Amino acid sequence: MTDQAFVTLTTNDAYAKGALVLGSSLKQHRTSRRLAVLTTPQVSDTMRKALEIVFDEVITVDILDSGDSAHLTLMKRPELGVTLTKLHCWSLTQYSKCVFMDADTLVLANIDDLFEREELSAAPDPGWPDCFNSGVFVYQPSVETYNQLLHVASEQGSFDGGDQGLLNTFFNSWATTDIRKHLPFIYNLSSISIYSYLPAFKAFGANAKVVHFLGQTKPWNYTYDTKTKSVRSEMTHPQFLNVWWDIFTTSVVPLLQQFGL
Amino acid sequence: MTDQAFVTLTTNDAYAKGALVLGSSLKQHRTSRRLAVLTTPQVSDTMRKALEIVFDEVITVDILDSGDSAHLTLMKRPELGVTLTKLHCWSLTQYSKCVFMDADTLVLANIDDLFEREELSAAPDPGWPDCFNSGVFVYQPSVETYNQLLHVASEQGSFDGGDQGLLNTFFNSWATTDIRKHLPFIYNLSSISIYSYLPAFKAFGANAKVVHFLGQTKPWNYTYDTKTKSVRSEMTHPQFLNVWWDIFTTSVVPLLQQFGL
Repeated sequence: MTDQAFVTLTTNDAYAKGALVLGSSLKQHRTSRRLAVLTTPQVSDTMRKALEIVFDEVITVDILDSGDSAHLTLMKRPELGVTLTKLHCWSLTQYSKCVFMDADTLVLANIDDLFEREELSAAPDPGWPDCFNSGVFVYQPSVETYNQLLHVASEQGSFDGGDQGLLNTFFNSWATTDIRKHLPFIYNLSSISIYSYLPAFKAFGANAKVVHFLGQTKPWNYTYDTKTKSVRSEMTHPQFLNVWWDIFTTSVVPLLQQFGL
Repeated sequence: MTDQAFVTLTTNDAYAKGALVLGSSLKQHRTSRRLAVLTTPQVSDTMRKALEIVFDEVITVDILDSGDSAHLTLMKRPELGVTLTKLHCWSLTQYSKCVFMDADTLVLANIDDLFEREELSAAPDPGWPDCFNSGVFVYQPSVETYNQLLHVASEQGSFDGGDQGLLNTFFNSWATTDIRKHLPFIYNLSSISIYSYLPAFKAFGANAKVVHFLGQTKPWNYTYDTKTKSVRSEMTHPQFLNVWWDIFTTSVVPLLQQFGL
């Protein structure tokens, strides 16, 4: 399906690493859909060039420019920069349906069956289960919806200062309507939950399809030993970090190196 | 409705305090249903007598006795004692539909509308959102269901060592079926979530109808100043603890005192 795609975002080089790993993981699990990534001018040329190889489409978004539709809203609420940039995922009208995934997520299995879902489908957020986690969600690109979201960001802002607060406010019937719009937790497994409720992780964690690396320390912030093939504890959670690093080590770094020549 | 009731449980005197506060809170918010409480022989006579005043019905359960239906299962899995005692809520066939509530919960508003729900309806558990939290749930008493649950406890036990693991295993279609069986999080608000996702609590916490005191330190473990009417920090969470203590101070203690004469 050329009209459907997975979409991610990177506003700097650190998250670009995440996006490259994410995109590679989707290729690894043979998705039949297109891969697109939103990028900002702050992403270095070498990183953008790597993204052009992994992703089918690289879209540049610069909300800092007066010409951008979200710029005016940005001036009003500057703390929503990342959010407003992410909302541009709805401007990708070349696609009929997409699955947005933050650059700090990792695909562990084919999840093309997510395209059978309707907007707005997302997994429950741990912490406050009646809000969905915005790390992974099925949506339909639309200039109308995009403009509607910008209007809410402008008028109300976000209750949590992030894109998750804004998205939950706009798509507020999620908790009480249509069980099909509740994506199983394994489609966006919070790396945090592998502690808050370990018994449940032990019981159902083996079915994880997507891992969402939350917390201050992102995957790229860890130290990885290529010999033992494991991150340094310097947790029941290393298993996922090691997958991320194996892909980074095996496919992403070799790729970034071919640019030196 | 004399055929419907709220049901709780207390296996000792500490939780009996919780049950008395819970029952009082339900009376405070004028429930039209009956109030029932499961008790064990370990609850002192004075506490049982207090329970007989607050609750419409006090049922004694002693799984330690060979005559109890759950005894055999208890010998097999002794760590499930509390769970097996709680399962006896399904033996209350004098009721057609009930809302079970753990003794460490607190009602903040009338929640009689829960009786419009079907078994098994429960709110999402923070931590692992695809499991429901067993602190509050709508069920239908039935010897058949009770026996079926005992069979699962005997054969598989509980993945989390508690009643929540067992209930989720038996009522396993909850996460993927019928959005109406997902009780809003405000019907069983985890006291923990008032930190894990404070922004969400600030945004929707004001609508809390039931608070579930989780964590090692229960409400009765805190020190309460009757003058300032607030617990001692010795948190955005005190508001709920103070309600609990106000009811305990105002209605429960005065009640327990009338037994000295």
